[PDB]
Amino acid sequence: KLKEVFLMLDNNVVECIKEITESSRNGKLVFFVGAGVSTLSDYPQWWRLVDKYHEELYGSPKKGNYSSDEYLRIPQIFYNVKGEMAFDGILKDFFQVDKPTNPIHDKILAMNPAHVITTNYDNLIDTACWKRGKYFSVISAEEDVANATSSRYLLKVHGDFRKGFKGENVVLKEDDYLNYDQNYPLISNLMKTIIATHTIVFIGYGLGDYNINMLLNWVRKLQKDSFHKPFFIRTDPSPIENETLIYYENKGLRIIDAASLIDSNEYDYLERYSAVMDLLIESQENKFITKDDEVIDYIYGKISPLFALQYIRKIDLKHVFEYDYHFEVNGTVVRHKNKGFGYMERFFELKESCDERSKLSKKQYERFNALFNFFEKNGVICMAKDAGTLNTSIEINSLAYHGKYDVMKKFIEEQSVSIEDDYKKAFFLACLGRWEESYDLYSNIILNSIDESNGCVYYLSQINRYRIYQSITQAVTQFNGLGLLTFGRHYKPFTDEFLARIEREMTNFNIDDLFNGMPFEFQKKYKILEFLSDNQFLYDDTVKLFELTNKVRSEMSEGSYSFGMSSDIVVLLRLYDNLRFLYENCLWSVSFHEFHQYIRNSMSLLIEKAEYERTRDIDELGFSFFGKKSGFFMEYYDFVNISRHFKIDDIKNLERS
Amino acid sequence: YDYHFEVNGTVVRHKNKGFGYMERFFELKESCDERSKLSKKQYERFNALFNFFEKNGVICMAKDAGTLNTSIEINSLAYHGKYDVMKKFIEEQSVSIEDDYKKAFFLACLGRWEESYDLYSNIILNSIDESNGCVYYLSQINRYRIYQSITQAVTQFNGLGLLTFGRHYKPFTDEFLARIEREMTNFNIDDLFNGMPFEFQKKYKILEFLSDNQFLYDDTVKLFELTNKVRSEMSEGSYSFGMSSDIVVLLRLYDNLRFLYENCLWSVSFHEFHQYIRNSMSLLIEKAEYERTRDIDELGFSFFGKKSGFFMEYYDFVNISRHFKIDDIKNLERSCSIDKIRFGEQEKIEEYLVGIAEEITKQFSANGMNVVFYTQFISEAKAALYFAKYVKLSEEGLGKIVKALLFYFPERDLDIGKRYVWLERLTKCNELPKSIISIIDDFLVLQAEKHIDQNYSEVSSNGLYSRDYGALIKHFEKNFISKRLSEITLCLTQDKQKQIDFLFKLLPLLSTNAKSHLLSFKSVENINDLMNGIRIGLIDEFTPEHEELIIEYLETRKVNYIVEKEKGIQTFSSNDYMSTFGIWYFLEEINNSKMEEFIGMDDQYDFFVDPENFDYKKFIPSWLKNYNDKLLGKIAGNKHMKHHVIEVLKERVKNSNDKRYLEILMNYFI
Amino acid sequence: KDTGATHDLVYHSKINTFVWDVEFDIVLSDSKELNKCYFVKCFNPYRINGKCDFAVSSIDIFSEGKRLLIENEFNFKITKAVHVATSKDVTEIVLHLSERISSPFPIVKEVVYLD
Repeated sequence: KLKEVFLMLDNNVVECIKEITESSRNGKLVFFVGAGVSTLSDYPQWWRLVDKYHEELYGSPKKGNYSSDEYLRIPQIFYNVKGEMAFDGILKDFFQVDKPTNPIHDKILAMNPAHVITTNYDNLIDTACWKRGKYFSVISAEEDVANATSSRYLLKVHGDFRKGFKGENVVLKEDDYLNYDQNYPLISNLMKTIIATHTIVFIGYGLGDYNINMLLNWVRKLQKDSFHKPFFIRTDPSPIENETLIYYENKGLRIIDAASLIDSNEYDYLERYSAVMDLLIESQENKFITKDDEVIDYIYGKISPLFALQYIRKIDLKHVFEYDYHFEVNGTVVRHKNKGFGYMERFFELKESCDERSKLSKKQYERFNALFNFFEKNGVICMAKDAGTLNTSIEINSLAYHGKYDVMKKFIEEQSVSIEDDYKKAFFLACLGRWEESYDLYSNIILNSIDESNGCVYYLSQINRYRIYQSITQAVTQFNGLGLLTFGRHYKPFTDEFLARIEREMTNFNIDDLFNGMPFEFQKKYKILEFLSDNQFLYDDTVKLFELTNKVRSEMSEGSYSFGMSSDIVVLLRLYDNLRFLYENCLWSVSFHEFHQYIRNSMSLLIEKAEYERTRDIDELGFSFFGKKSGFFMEYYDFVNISRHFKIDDIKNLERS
Repeated sequence: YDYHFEVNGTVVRHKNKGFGYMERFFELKESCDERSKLSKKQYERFNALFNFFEKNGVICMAKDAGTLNTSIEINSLAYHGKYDVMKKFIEEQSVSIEDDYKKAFFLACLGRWEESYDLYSNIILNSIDESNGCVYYLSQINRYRIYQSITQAVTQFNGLGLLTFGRHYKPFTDEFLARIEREMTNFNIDDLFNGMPFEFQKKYKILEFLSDNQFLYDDTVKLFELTNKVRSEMSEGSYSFGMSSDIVVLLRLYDNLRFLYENCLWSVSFHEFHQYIRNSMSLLIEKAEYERTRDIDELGFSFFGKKSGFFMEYYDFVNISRHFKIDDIKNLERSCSIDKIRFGEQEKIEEYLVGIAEEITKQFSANGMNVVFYTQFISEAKAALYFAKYVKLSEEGLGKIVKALLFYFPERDLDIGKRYVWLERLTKCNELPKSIISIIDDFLVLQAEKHIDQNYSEVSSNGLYSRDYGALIKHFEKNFISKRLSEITLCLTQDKQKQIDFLFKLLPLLSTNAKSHLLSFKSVENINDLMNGIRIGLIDEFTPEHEELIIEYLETRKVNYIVEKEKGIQTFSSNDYMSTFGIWYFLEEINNSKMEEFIGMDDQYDFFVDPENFDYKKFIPSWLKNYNDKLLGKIAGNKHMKHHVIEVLKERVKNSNDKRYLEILMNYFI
Repeated sequence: KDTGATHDLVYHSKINTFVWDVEFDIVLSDSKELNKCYFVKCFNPYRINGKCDFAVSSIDIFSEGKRLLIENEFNFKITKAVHVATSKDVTEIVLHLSERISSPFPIVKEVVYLD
């Protein structure tokens, strides 16, 4: 059945489910629950009470049929002529009962709503939230809006019975309905604002209800096409007629009819409630990749924001795709924790064959070209099973890595034309002997990046300027205390006025909250930049190096010599990925002491293993022609890495061993 | 960030622009009259704060510091492995929700995970109403963690458990594994803190990190300080105030450990914590070794010659036992001189080891057995008994440990050979007394009785069998006779061939009549029988007739060798019988002289029979890689061959740079 | 010479042996036949022994998946070797390496270092 339901969903139903699930993911979803859901669990319907009142008011029992106004009028007449304590007596007699929850409540909670809005006065959803473990602030009276313990609400618009079974806590007659806007100003305001700034799904109401139509009249006078159309989940025995469908859709609604989706009997209400509640919504929380163009579109939606950066570490890609795959330092992709369509396998298959690419539609071949260029520049090749002869290369284009001071002087002298140039220039000044000129330029870039952008240069400028401030302050500590002896003179590199201003500005800054204050779109588009504000960026690489060290050293103690590829090629590949990423993205982390300690321990292990394998060409080779050839030799990049990150004692330690 | 609180227990100012409330508090603590000045309610609050700070171990200001001491102490039945006291506590009737919290932790630690999940759910139901936000939050976290552990355990058992266990085990039913999956659908730990009341988010921000995917990244990245090399040449002790990195790292580890165990948090059981403990301990021990070596070099060998830069104690012992594997311990041993590192507080360690022994006995003597509990009780037990070689034990405790090791440790995790290795390690620091000899004798008797059945056959992973227990017994007691095994022999009959062999392997332990009767059941008629007997059957002396077989074989091979010279063809060879005879002569076991005539066929034979005339250009250095300690000592003693071996060893160590040749050179020949 | 099956070969120098995952068929003394056998070597320099025992390492022979016990003089003549990849380059490689190395049992499946 369920497969058939997913298959019979028209384009509109699929789009509606897409939007609902995406909004649930973003944390902006809300449910408007009616009375049908509360009748699924047995609970005295209002009409029943309307009968009793009638039987009490006129001696006769119920006759014929009741109109819409009679429901709100007969209780009113009974209140008027008999009194208040009889109304309350009947209310208490009928409503003081305990009833169990039902699966629909559990499913609704499983959807992870942000708030909840309901027109029921029973506490079924309260017990549901109390069992599921969710915490909501219950609002059922005017005094509860001001003193709210949390930031998420369970909003009973018409009241409840948490302060007694009197008729003043609820809204159940015509007088209460007429004077609503005057007795409930704050609750009405709160409901309206929540509707304005959230995605709303109706459940268990049924069109033609007083509340749905009252709110459709507000949306016509209180809106200028500046709102998002609510959704509706209709559960009626027979399918909705087309005329009513168009009339209500034109009137600000998006209907989803469960009767059309699946077939059932007249009185199988729970069946149709479940067939559309969550049996379709949660199960459809996965993607919908089934075509050769949706693959490109999805991968583009994920990779496009990273065109702002120059390079991406391969390990970090594991976070971009949410653990759907493994990306290896040698350039191979390996499936992991993905149960849906394999879109990386499809992408590489399309890469190999030209005809499959020709099958792509217009405006989608250029997105493939962009993704292909990105993956080629970053060094991603293919899936692991189809691996060829993987090669190793090094190329860092940073002018600062190569120590070309005069060219950076010239570059800083020249005029800039974009904020990218100023970003690079601020990196340079700092790499030259200027903390005062780079600080000012970072603050200036932070000023001028107000214009529409990704928010990437802004965030990275903030991080870099905080780091430069830290560097300035530590020098002063060793300038007016140790510098007085190092040179024999009180070197005053920065004025007291400057050091005072920078301290006043950087007094409230907390790098711990810099990413949490960013717009939510940036946080869901650049979550790999979050690790650039702490010691979490070098955690996976140090845990790996601490392990490969214990492994290589145990083999050198045993006296074993393998004839395959080195066991420390991963140490070399990770080291050069970290260097390219930090220097090509102009980050001041390249100056930190923990990064210098990481590069020193990685380079020491490689040279020690190279000495062990040089002398083995006499033990194995000397006893038998059979032997090996692969090795490690110094080149430009290795010389400059040792010269910038090792102390003379560190070099002497390796020269004795 | 108004102050720095340092692991030492001293506090300092930090970016505080205002009144020194902390300095004033310490001043009030110092003087009683100033406290008398305060009001009454504030006096009660001062008492409460005094208790709190003393319990957490905050002493005084840094300038007002002194020779502050430090000692670790963890109050937890779970840290010390008091399984019976924990079970008794579980069985009682609760009085609070805090008791339920502790009890659900104890349930998690004993492998009963459905009870833990249910009790956490009940606590969650009650605590939201009881307005215990802290317990509510921590119970949510702990229940999610238990769910994760259950989920991974099910996959592990259904993937590989059925093979190693030999039978598919089902710790959790299908109804439970369906219900929990239904309850924990789309649940996200990431929004748990943000969804709490804002008073909670203000008072208990320090608990936010308990809801992250990974913590302990700054702790790991701070381990790079123990790997510095410049410090030995020139070190400032810049860490804190005159404290080396060692102390800071160790006290940080103790804080982490105490916080996680004393607050009953189930993250102590995950892979990240275990890895962090391993990395910290390994790097600390390595640094101590490095310092000792450099000190010995710079100053006299007499200066720190056997000095131990690392002093171990009870908490270090339990930490290594609980968090290391056997391969990790083997690396820390070949890396450094653990035999040079001394252990302290040996009575508490003995208590811990006897506790391990009795829990093993209860676990496997009784028919009932918990699966997840066994798998989380088998690694630590093995590590503790392996690392029990460096401690000194009393006789009764040694006997309990040895009985548990030999009789109740499952064969699936310790076979015959690994049992022998474990046992033999314990005699290095405690000379074998009579009681353990009797226990080993009982074990041998039981294993002999197992062999009445035909199908039985011992299985070992390193070629060690009962013969080795027999040899070990006799190593410390030259004169020993097993009366039970002797009477086993005296009741023996011909058709019991398997027992014939088994008891042949144990000949020295039998009595005179026993061995006479046994040797009546086998005889030697040819050279192949002779070698089979010497290998298995323990032929001690070469009877005059036995040497005649050797010469007859040698003359036959001489004739075949002449015919081979005629052939000029030799297909292949498998084992040399001649070289063994040559060595036996060189060791003075064969006393005949005829075989000297049969010379010039095989190089090794000549090398071992006539060293003086041997053409040493035919020596193959790799021969030296097969000989054992006794043979190498003998070779070193002899004069005709000492200097040639010196030369070849010196030529190999120069060119190849091989360490086995270097050790052979430096241990025997010089 | 070049093959994908030589990426698992390891050389152990303490005992001058090759460790490789292969299976052997062996005709012994030209009269006995055995299939799917292999060897396991243990390095043990301090073993409680007598004057008959003067070796540092002990070898165990396995036939099929079951321990083998042979009392007859163990003449050994390789006839076929197989790798997990099943390639036949191993059959030629084995003879070459065995000829090069002088130690008995040049290629084994596992090495156990007991000290």
